Amino acid sequence: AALVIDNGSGMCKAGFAGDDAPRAVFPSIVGRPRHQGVMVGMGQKDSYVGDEAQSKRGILTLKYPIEHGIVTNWDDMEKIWHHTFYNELRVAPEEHPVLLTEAPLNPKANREKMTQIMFETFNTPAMYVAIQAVLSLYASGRTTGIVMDSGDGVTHTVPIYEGYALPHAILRLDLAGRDLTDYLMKILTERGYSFTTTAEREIVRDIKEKLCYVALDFEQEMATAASSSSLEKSYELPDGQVITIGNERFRCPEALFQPSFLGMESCGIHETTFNSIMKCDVDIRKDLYANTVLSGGTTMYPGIADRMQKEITALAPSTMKIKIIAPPERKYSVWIGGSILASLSTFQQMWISKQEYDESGPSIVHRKCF
Amino acid sequence: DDPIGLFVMRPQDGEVTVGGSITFSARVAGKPPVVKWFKGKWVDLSSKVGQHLQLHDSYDRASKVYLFELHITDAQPAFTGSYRCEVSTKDKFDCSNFNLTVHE
Amino acid sequence: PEPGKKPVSAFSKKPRSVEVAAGSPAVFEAETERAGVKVRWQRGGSDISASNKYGLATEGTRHTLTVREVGPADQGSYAVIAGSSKVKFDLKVIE
Repeated sequence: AALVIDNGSGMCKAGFAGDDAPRAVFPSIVGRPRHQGVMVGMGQKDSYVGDEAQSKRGILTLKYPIEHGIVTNWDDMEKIWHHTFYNELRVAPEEHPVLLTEAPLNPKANREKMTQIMFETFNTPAMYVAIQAVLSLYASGRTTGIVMDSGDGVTHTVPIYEGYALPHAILRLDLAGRDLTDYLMKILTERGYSFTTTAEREIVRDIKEKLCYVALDFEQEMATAASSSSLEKSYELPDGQVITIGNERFRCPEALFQPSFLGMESCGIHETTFNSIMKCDVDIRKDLYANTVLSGGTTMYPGIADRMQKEITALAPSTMKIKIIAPPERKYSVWIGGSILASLSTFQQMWISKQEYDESGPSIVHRKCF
Repeated sequence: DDPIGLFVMRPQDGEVTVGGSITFSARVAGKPPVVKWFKGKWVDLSSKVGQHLQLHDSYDRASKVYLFELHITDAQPAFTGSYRCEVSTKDKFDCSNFNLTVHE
Repeated sequence: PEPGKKPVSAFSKKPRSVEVAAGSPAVFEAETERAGVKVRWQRGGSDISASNKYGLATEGTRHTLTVREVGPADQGSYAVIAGSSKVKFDLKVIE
């Protein structure tokens, strides 16, 4: 077998190769006691990791080990990894190779240190760092195309032709589901409800995942939001307090489409996909438009594909028909690509060995893989 | 004898109790010189900075000597080993070897 | 001659040889003498674990190995190691 772990903002996915559903899903958070406690009988427990933190969320000051795909504190990550291998997985790192998934144009230190911790702190014969765009492609079952990867962390585009790569053509987009959550909390304040706490930050995210849906057109529903009958729903908090929202919930997903609300110069996801295609040669452009693949945490809401199809078809040349495939459970699709990738026999030869790391150094990651 | 680097004083071997703190230092004689700390020949301590290991640098004007300190706190078995201190100067390069031991 | 007594064993009950037809499911039941220990499984060529092409079920101090991939090339020897103690069994394949 093999072990596949998804790391990089908000959640940590732990599981076993050979399964299309991981054993352990929990947030990547570490909780410390903000308030000193003067009592007798407590073990004090000055360190909480995982879902336990979620229950004791008010007293604990949550800290995210990973920010923007970059880990601020290395030992917090070690506790998370320890927690995944030993508690939910109930497996030994020694038994199998471990696969980690990483986004394109990510800084060198994250690849070098992450491998370094895996080689030194968790002794394993070999490990490999994979890229989300290539794994999604294998899941798709196509050897040629352009992959749009938007999920936890940073949205990226990576076109490929017959297995040959085009580094110049690869584009990084600063949009993510987590970013939308920050947008959402920011939008709530104007209505008179304010959330400035990490603990309650998740609660708005929970709201966004099921309450929010994608409108056929943003402008027409917002216009019709002046008199909201069915546009407003009541959500129940752990607190027991009641929150009612309207046009506010559908304008959250919109920000990916219209970054101007976020306050950034960079164009939305449909314009960026177009930009990536323009960089590529005209001959290979024709199958790039029909092979667009959507995957990630923020791609969950229905109708995203329908809006993208019309926007891409309108902006793009009419020379070729535009087809976008967005199957359900796309949130865990990246993880799924990793579990299948580890499964292949050929792949096992390709893993970066402990012996190789010590003999040459961290700089060989680029050398071994593109 | 041996060639002269800028370490006026080479780091010394240290002994530390469990959960304690230990300080190692090196002096450089007179822009400011760059100091690197290593675990073994090829492992850099600066990339291992966290709760367990801290780095600090100080300057004394009167002696034109720079004090470089390695701070280790709440020491664990995994940190037992050989550490190498390297100081680079505008015209010369030099290094020293010292060991960190933690028991219990 | 052979030694008088074996080294401390970690298996309470030794997995015993079973026979299965090609494509027929196969289950091997092995029990350890101590709970809290992980038991690795190995085939006459490569290691066996809970992954596609294989299935491992564990509960408490009971380990079950299920192979659905077993066929004519699966004839040989199966080895299972629970901590300090190693024990093996023979899998027979019927044509």
